[PDB]
Amino acid sequence: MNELKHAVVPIDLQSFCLEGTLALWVFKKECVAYDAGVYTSNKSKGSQTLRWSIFQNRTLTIFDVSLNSKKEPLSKFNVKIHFPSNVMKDGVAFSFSEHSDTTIIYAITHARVLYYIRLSKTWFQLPDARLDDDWCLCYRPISFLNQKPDLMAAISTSEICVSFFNGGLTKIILNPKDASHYEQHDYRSPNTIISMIFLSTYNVLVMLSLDYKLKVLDLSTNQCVETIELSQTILPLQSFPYLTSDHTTNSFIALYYPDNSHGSFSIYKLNANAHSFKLNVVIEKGIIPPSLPDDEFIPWMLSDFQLISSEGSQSKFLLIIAWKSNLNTVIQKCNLSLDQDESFSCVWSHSLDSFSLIEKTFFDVPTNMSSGDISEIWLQHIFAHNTSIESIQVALLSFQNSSSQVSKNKLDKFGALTISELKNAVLSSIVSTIQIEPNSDLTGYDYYEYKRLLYNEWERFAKLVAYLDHFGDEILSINFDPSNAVTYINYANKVAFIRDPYLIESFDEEPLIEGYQILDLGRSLHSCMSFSTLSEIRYSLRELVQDLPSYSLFDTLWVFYDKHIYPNVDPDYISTLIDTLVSLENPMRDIDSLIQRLRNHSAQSPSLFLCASVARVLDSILKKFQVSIEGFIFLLSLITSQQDYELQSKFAGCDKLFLSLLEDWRLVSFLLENSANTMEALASVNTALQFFSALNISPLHATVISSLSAIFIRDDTENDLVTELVEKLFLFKQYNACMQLIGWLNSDPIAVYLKALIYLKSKEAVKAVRCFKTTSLVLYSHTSQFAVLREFQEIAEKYHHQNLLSCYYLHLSKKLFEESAYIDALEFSLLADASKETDDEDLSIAITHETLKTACAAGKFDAAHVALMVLSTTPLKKSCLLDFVNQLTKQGKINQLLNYSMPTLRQDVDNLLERKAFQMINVESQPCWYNILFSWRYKHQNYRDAAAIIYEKLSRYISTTELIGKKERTFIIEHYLIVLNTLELLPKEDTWILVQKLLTLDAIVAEYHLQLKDVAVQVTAE
Amino acid sequence: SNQYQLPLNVRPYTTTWCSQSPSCSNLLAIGHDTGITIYCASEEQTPGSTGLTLQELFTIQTGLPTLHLSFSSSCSYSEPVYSLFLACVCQDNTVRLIITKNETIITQHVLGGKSGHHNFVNDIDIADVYSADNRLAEQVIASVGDDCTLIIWRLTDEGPILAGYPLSSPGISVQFRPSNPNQLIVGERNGNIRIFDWTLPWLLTLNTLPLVNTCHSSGIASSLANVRWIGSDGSGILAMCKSGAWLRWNLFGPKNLLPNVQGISLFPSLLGACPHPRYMDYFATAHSQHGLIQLINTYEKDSNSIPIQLGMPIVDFCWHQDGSHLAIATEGSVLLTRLMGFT
Repeated sequence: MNELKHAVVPIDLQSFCLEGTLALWVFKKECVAYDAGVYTSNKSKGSQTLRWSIFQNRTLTIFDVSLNSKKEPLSKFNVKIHFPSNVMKDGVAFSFSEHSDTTIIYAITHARVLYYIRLSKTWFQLPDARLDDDWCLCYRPISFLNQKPDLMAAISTSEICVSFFNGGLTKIILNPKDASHYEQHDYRSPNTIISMIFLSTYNVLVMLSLDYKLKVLDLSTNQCVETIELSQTILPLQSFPYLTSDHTTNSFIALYYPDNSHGSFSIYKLNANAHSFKLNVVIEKGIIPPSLPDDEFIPWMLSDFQLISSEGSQSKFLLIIAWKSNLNTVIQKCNLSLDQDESFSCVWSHSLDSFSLIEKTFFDVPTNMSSGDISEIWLQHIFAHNTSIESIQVALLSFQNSSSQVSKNKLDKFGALTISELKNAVLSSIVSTIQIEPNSDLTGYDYYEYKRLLYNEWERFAKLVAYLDHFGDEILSINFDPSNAVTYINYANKVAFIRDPYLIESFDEEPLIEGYQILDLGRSLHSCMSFSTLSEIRYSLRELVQDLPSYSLFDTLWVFYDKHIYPNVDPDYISTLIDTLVSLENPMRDIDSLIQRLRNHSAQSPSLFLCASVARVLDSILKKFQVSIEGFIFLLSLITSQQDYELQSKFAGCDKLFLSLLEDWRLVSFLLENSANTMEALASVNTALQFFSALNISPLHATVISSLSAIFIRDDTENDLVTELVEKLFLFKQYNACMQLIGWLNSDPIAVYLKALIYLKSKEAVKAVRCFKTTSLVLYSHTSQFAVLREFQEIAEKYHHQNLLSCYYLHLSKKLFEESAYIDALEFSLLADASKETDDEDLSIAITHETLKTACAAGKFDAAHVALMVLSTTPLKKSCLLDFVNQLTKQGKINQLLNYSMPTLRQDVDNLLERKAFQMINVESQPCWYNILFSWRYKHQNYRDAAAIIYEKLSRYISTTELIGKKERTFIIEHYLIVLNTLELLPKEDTWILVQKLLTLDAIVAEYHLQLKDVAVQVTAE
Repeated sequence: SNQYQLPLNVRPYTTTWCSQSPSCSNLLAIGHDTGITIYCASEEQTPGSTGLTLQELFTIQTGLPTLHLSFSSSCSYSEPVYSLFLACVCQDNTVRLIITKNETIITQHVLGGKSGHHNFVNDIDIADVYSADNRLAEQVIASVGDDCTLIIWRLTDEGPILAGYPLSSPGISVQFRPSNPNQLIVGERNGNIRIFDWTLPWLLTLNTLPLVNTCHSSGIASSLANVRWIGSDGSGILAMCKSGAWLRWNLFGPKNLLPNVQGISLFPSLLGACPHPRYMDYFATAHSQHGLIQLINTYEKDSNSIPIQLGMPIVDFCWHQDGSHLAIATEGSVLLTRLMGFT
């Protein structure tokens, strides 16, 4: 038989890709009964969207998992609809139909009521809490008290029928402020129907009754249009809870009867030929055989089946069937390819759901610091699993109880929500439970007890975890979607997907024709190694990413086997394989080819896309890490002993393809680490996504194909996908993880400048600067680099050319400004000013200016003053010196900065300091008095005129402000004296005040004397 | 405060007192772009405000930048002649031990290339180890880097012994345990904190990441800035995050289940904490970018004490052994400031 495989979706990663979660209204016991999903139901329609509903004890829930291409089929939120009572203890209660751009849902609570809810698609897309309508109307159409329902079946937005245990079928019509109703009205009732089904040509239903009659119904008449008699006596003896007895493709429909213990089942795909007089019925096919793995009294149970045919042409039909026994499940699909044959041509696919405990052994050794400590490793195990969710939460706040109850602690469970902190809470709870007993030697402690304590602690925890998913992981239904044409699947609280085996999987199962045995036997050889072994190997290869290209490439070959002798590796095993190797016909020419044989425009992509693809490709990448590591381990376990005979060149040799393979490993494991509008897709939280969005038959398969293919491709892309990745992604977020990620990524110009910008974003200037230094740019004006070349390119174009170097350094100067760190800018701006080999006017000018800024941001050493002077002497870019020197006196040292205004040329200083003067009277400051005295000094350098004028202006201002008299008067005294002295210093020449001289000064002397008299009066009053 | 200028073309990277050796505790080294400069601190008459002034003694030229700097116990004085031993990190990504008589480098050992760190070196420290007979048996230098490696470099009587150890993440600080050179502490960028016996798995690993009190979320990226021992027997461990979050654990009695105390600095601490040499409960931390320094008391005696605010960025700082003075290197100078309360 053919195999199938599953793709599990963690509800927490859903909650990741779903920002908000709104709820609308209308110990171990409580933990077990905490979650389940009494039933499961997923609908979708012809037009556009998709969502799943999840059931719960006293609760109802629903969220958006659609793979579409719209304006916003991506921004999503999870909806919790709380109910007075549970969604019935049975399979019933569920209907979903739309109308026009809205979702209409019908339900039934536990005892006796119906529910009608209408939710807007927009409401799903929006982050918004609010709704400004009557989203629902509860109603009671028929008396359910009298007749309890057993089957609900939708027909239209307005209307929906119901089936009762008694066997009658009512119909219901609701309308705003309105409801009108119709009928054809262990405990049993020989006209009850087991399971109703609906398909429309316009309005026709199909039924199977307790009488075991096939009743076909016309909605207009509300009477049974047709009846067929199916005669089996041992058939109704078998009664199933829930289960769908019938389903459907398009116009045609199928159903089947197990025939009890035989587990035969069937396919009776009826073709309904609707004639004008009356709709006609023609069933055309007998029975379909089963598979036989379910046995040992293990109860196979038909959970749900869905029939879908190829609308392309009647060549094949496919039926998807889901079985379950207990928590365990089996899934299979039967494909029938017929045209004329009354024969039965059916391919079958098989599936296995099982539990492999990776727990018990990995626990023992945490000795190496490749992945050190203890706890962190286990947490990383729980994250490596990545498929079980609230079970964890339960276990955590069950252990933190210390024999505490639930009813209050339960709310404390609901409360946490936020994931990042969860992990911290995990560890905090763990350390507070395990007492560390001292060694009693001398104030020392016994870590060897902390050893067992911790190991078996997290072991017991994760065992209760597996028990909350040996109680939770459960399947119930399957629902196909036309718009997507995909094999959907419903597990309890864990959505999933069905997929065909990939080559790596088929060859990881360990199940012109040669070479394959080497691969399988080899897989066994890899599986032979220990855990600490693979720890050493991963750390070593992690060391083989950047540093490795530095050594001589092909001598390290034997060295890796010299690293392989440390594990068990019995010489018996060795030689046993060696014997195989020598018997090989011609290994390389076959291997390289057959493995070489193993080897993208997007609309706005949703989120289930990215996360489901994340989990599945994580699976594919881990199994890949397996297969390649295998390949290598072998490659040097062979070419170890008999070195001269290896170099005889009788073998083709393999070093080159070896290198290629290591590139491959670097990428893949880079990804293995990485899992730990489209722009809004990037706007979602989970990691590794950005990649899938970067690389967008079912859509999923092809768009993952695009990714994995883009990984395989080596030299053709001429670029490392890692560098590409971090290049764009750095741009958005995750600035901190791309630290270890850039420390990991292979050294390249691209990689270099990124190392720079990132070590910059971390504000670890130094090393970023060393990165900046040890490289340059010839990559500029390529544009292939995204949204980062463009700056440097704009800058290069700003010089009308492409100057070799100085420009880069310039760009680096501005970038150094963006860091607010000004000193490194002093450095680079220098380098820019100097290395210019172009001799452009414009360029040299721009460079000298940025240098001016960087220097003025530093101030410091005196030269940055004659930089100013260069700029002042060159053209009329004096304004630079203005603001700049302003910033320098904003560092603020006049005794030095004025002496620096000394070597500056007195013309330029006259300009500059007059301007500064004007700015200082303008500023009205309190240390402006100082400013004024300093300008005065400067004037003493010059003609010594203006100073006095400015003194008068100042005086005017002090006065204008306020009048307290008192001290103010004496200040003014002092000012009079000042002016008097400046005048005595300037006897002959004459000065002029806009906005006179000696006379107005006799006047101010008069003011003086006045104030004197005033004072004396004050002293004779006292 | 008294301020002492560094030479005009000297850009400082690191500042450390020679507290490790009592014979030389008034020696201050500044690692810069062309070497390591030595200053002497003396009690002038001054005013007994700052009764301590700095005298620049000399400058050791190396020709390349010095980023980290540690004196060893081997330092000595003679009449006059200073016999120095310095561990430091250079621009070529090498780790070096330089042994001098004053400004003249009489001897130099260099650990680099592939035999050295394979990425940027983030920290270094040094301790002298003596035999049972009590001659100088070994000088031991520990260093950590971005190559996910911790390196123990032992210089012994029969010559050098080199050893490398793998880390789960880049090493950002390392320091031998006070009064017990057999033990040391290593810090990983990711929050892991290793206690290690190099004479020998390594004994113990704490972690600050999952412990953040979260009463106030310390943020998404709270990269570990610093971990240092406190006490003169190395009775304690203090860790500080870039975010300003700090935590203290003691090592004696009974069984232990959480860190003993925890808090948060008013500001981010790019350079990390510098614990007081005399008062365990106290440490200093800088807002290096705006040039403020907060003083923190572990048992909350502190109530936000910010004795130091400059109008300029702080490059580095360290306590003088006396516990009342602080030396601070800024981008163009070194200040000695005396807090009157600690006298």
